[PDB]
Amino acid sequence: PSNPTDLLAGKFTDALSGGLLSGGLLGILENIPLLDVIKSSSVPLLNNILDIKITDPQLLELGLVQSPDGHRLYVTIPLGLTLNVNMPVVGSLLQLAVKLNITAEVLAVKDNQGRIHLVLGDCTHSPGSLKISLLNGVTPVQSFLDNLTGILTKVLPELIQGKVCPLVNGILSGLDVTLVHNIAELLIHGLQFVIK
Ligand code: NA
Ligand code: NA
Ligand code: NA
Ligand code: NA
Ligand code: NA
Ligand code: NA
Ligand code: NA
Ligand code: NA
Ligand code: NA
Ligand code: NA
Ligand code: NA
Repeated sequence: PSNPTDLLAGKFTDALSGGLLSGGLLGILENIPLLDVIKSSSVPLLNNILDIKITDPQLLELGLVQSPDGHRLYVTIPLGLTLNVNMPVVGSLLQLAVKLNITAEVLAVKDNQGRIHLVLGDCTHSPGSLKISLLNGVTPVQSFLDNLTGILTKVLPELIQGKVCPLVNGILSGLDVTLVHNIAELLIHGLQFVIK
């Protein structure tokens, strides 16, 4: 397998992605109170929205890049989900496919007792990775309900990142101490291991 550090990236992305699902990521996404965050010239639109249900939450394969000085990792956490908008004037259940990436920077740091840990630094959604598309068959939608997509663009990334970033932090603190130690030693000495 040499060089065995080649495997660390995959192990890290496995443990993190596993941690996310073990920690209830999908249900957490499903239970965001989107229509209430949005409620509490839009009053018409908003008044014609019976409810919103979030279904088919998805975690995609994680991306990982190591910084050029070797001290930091950047994890790309790609998410998908479907918004089910009950809006009767529309004639049908309105479905929106959502995509969003969260970027989490991972750092190594030693504690007051000398123990080394992986910790979350910056954590925030990736500019321009939010995608909201109305599911209408093989024919795309143009200029229908742009206001709804606009409000969603304003609220949805922030809700999602406010749920996902704390979850990532907790997972980091609970990782396998052996994996933590090996990766953190690499990071703290600025040593490259993630293959681009
Ligand atoms: Na090896
Ligand atoms: Na690796
Ligand atoms: Na390597
Ligand atoms: Na894998
Ligand atoms: Na749901
Ligand atoms: Na599902
Ligand atoms: Na750098
Ligand atoms: Na309606
Ligand atoms: Na639809
Ligand atoms: Na951001
Ligand atoms: Na995207």
